[PDB]
Amino acid sequence: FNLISEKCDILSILRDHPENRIYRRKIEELSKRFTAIRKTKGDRNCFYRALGYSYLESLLGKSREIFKFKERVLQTPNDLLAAGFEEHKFRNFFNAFYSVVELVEKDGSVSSLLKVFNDQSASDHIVQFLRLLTSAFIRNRADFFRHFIDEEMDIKDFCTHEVEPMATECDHIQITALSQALSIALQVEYVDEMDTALNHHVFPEAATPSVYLLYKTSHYNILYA
Ligand SMILES: *CC(=O)NCc1ccc(Cl)s1
Repeated sequence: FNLISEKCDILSILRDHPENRIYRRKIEELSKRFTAIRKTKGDRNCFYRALGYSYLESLLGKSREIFKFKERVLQTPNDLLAAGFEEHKFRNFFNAFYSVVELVEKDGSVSSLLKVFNDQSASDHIVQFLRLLTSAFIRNRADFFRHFIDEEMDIKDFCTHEVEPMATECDHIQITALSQALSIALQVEYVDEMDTALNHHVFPEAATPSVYLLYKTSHYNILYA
């Protein structure tokens, strides 16, 4: 369990910020709304790894939602081709993502899914797939991202440098794009060391979340309500 941990009680993360007034206050408040947490390795891939695991976990045993998700995943090679990715270069990553979706369907256990996400090779193939899909989705909708995010940004250069490469960290744009690309509704909780309210953002704005993540000291950890 070196990439995604076993489930722990929410208050177990007090030991990560010992004798810290503001972190202690915010973690106590968080414990009033959430029961449990999984920690992820801080290797620069933890947003993609956390969202991929938490969303597939939320599908286990749900036969309609699995069918619909599989239907969407089968179309994603068209998104990649439209953005100029070549099939022989994305094949290995697509195949690994499709395989873990079939595992959710066929096997249906938390244990089996957690083993795939802690297998360095399978887990990193999954993350690289999610990164290419994020890049395709932004590139195919460049005017949308320029209109609503930043009219001055260079979309192609941003995708080449800050989305595609392993270990590149995320901002709002990558989170919005991957949420939209896979139709995942997610809520991010923010815990920083400023004397401010514990607060959250939902992607997209009006939705009921499938997935809750905690963003703290640059990691995304997985929360359970
Ligand atoms: C999400 C993720 O992998 N974060 C990487 C980190 C950078 C600084 C940290 Cl401390 S963790």
